Amino acid sequence: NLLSDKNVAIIGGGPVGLTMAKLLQQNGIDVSVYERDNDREARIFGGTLDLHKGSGQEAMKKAGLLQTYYDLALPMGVNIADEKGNILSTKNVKPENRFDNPEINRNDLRAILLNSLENDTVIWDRKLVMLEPGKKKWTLTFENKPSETADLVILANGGMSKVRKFVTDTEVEETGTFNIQADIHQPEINCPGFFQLCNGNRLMASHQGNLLFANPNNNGALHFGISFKTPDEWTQVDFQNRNSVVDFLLKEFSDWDERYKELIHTTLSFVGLATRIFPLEKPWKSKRPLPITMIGDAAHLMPPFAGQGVNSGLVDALILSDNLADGKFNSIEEAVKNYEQQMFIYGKEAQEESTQNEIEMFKPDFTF
Ligand SMILES: Cc1cc2nc3c(=O)[nH]c(=O)nc-3n(C[C@H](O)[C@H](O)[C@H](O)COP(=O)(O)OP(=O)(O)OC[C@H]3O[C@@H](n4cnc5c(N)ncnc54)[C@H](O)[C@@H]3O)c2cc1C
Ligand SMILES: CN(C)c1ccc(O)c2c1C[C@H]1C[C@H]3[C@H](N(C)C)C(O)=C(C(N)=O)C(=O)[C@@]3(O)C(O)=C1C2=O
Ligand SMILES: CN(C)c1ccc(O)c2c1C[C@H]1C[C@H]3[C@H](N(C)C)C(O)=C(C(N)=O)C(=O)[C@@]3(O)C(O)=C1C2=O
Repeated sequence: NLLSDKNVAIIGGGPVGLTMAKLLQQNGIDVSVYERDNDREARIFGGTLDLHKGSGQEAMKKAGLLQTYYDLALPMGVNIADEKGNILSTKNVKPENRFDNPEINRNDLRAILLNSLENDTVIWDRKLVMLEPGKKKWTLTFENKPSETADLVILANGGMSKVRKFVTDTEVEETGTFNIQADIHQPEINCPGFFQLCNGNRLMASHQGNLLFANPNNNGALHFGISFKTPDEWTQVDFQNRNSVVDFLLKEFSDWDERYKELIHTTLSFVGLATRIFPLEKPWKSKRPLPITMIGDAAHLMPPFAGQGVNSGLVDALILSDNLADGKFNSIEEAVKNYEQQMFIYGKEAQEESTQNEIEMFKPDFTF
């Protein structure tokens, strides 16, 4: 055990950081997770996640959590519709595929992971602001909270991580598309037409450079996403002002059936976010003052257009913890290096599929 008298600090308790903690902890490795969120009941904004066979489900299997993911997750059909609300295609989940990639709510998934860990593995209300290599141990600075030390830092703190410099100088880039996401509670009441259009399935529609995506049943809330090429004029919409978002969306969707509009009218608040990528373009720094690495979105943030986001992040966790558990390597540095080499290959494959899908979707005639 390379980590025998040592401790690991995982930065970020997202699905990836928590899975990592779990895989380490079951091999007797001393690990803490430092998480920005105030407490375990903070709501996680966003849609559902789905775990794939051969990747995310493998990580959950190794964690002893796969059945638990199954119990909480929900297989979903997919309806493809036009802007007029015609159903162009309906694909239901066949009994035999119910386990392929059922949708799970992000708080549900967090709860499964947190529960699997020993008490006080996760330290809440810990926003890592700075890292500093000492002689043997990293010193870790948390906003308005005591400092901590660790022999190995694993950054799992998401695609906007600000603390990556000791691993790489690569920066996040905007890919050119933009996403507006929102929730509607009691959608059966609040967007009845649209809710009926989804009819228990996820829904996707495409028209004139505007893509709309919806999951009508994220623990009872409807989550939708509207994606388009970032307008040249952008910024000119303020996401704190629902009126300017509504104005923009109604103009973009003026062509769409009234049920889609009702969706935009009824939404209380929208989150706007530019699609981004942390490109696995150049190798990471091969000289590092102490052992440090990155997994999940911190390592390979990619556009959310291929479902590869969480799954490749779960694989990282699986590959890194395997490496770190086995006296298969001479040093933590070697265990990390070997993990990073593998991740560059499947990571880069996932990024290319995300990028390619993103391009393919936003061309003049896209048809799902
Ligand atoms: C709009 C959108 C839709 C998406 N849809 C999908 C999808 O359908 N399927 C899919 O696979 N992927 C999707 N993705 C990506 C997916 O959500 C992430 O890949 C997934 O959550 C795994 O990421 P992670 O654990 O590596 O990082 P995150 O989920 O981002 O978690 C990072 C964690 O670190 C914490 N943190 C951040 N800063 C600090 C700090 N300084 N100190 C301590 N903690 C910190 C955060 O609070 C968070 O808990 C989507 C992304 C976006 C933006
Ligand atoms: C073959 N066996 C009778 C059946 C029949 C119908 C089923 O729907 C299922 C099984 C086996 C079990 C294996 C169990 C196992 N475990 C007891 C939790 C298990 O770990 C697996 C697995 N793939 O490792 C499952 O798929 C599993 O979670 C599962 O989803 C099953 C399952 O869905
Ligand atoms: C159609 N498109 C190419 C694909 C292909 C494979 C996929 O696995 C997926 C998509 C679309 C994207 C839509 C994105 C959307 N957005 C870009 C984040 C989105 O808002 C939703 C949603 N339900 O609200 C998704 O389903 C979504 O997260 C998702 O899970 C997708 C997804 O899983």
